[PDB]
Amino acid sequence: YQLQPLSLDSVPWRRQPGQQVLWIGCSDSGADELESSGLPADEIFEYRSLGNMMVDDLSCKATLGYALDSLKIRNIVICGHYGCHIASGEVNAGLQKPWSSVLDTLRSTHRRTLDSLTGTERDRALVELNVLEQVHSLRQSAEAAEALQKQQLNIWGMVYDKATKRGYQLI
Amino acid sequence: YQLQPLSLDSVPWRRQPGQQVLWIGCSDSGADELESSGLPADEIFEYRSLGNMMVDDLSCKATLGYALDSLKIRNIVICGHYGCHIASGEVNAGLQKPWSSVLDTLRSTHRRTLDSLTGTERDRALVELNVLEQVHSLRQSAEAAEALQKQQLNIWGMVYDKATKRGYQLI
Ligand SMILES: [Zn+2]
Ligand SMILES: [Zn+2]
Repeated sequence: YQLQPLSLDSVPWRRQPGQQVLWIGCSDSGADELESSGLPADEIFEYRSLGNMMVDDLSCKATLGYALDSLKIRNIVICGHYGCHIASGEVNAGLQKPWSSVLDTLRSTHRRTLDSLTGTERDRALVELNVLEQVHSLRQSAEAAEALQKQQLNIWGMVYDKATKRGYQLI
Repeated sequence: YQLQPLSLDSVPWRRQPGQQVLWIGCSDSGADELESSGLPADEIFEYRSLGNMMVDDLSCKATLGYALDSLKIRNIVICGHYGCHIASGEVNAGLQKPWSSVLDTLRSTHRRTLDSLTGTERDRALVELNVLEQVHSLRQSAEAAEALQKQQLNIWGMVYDKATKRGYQLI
């Protein structure tokens, strides 16, 4: 994967005005992430959750179902963010399963990548890896797979950097 | 309840700066709700969901649990918003249970109030009633009840009006 700086005026989830985009972000983003979306506020249908994850739960399934079935959304963005306290470090006791299992699996699957980095750079890699795995996982969902095979859905990953005040697409 | 306009001189969930507040808002708010919060971005721990509801699922439990245990959060705000498509009289076929059940129960429980109101007034009322019921229900969650009994948690209700760029507290 590579990180491509977004140009606000040419984001792949806004090829035309006036549509809604399902924006999946993290509860501790704590800054101006939507100012890097390339979308006006009225085009954003926002689901903001622990770790910008979609897990096997009623909320994640109903939100996706409402977006595709009621709003006819054709674009989903999973936005992670540098400095995340949830997709960080090696443990957090107050984070329940399956969120904690997703991060355990990231850390074990990508151990050699993570072990090659230190401290803040490692946490930045874990943010990026979480976005990539959430995008891949969401495409394998039955509801997304059907819409993808009909060419009625795209799922995009990006990471927001509150220090550079920019978003970066995962390509 | 009554509605009281918010003042930055007396923000019930920001009696001091530098703490995190769990802000529960709706996925279709579609505007500048957080600019009416009385909070800087870095004090907002945001959970944005269908209808600004907490239903009894893993996502509720885990988000509330992480907020109270890991972040030591002492204030929760449930923010509704006028013009909501979910907390409205429009029953959309693609909204799943239990969200659709919560709204069904609201309509039948409050039908005396609601049967007398015309459309746009009935919808504003349903937004307010949904906030009030979500605040009362979240106080009965086991982790919130434990913190309330220690005087270590307050749950507040607000409604945001994007037309006037103002919040109203439910008192
Ligand atoms: Zn985060
Ligand atoms: Zn809404």
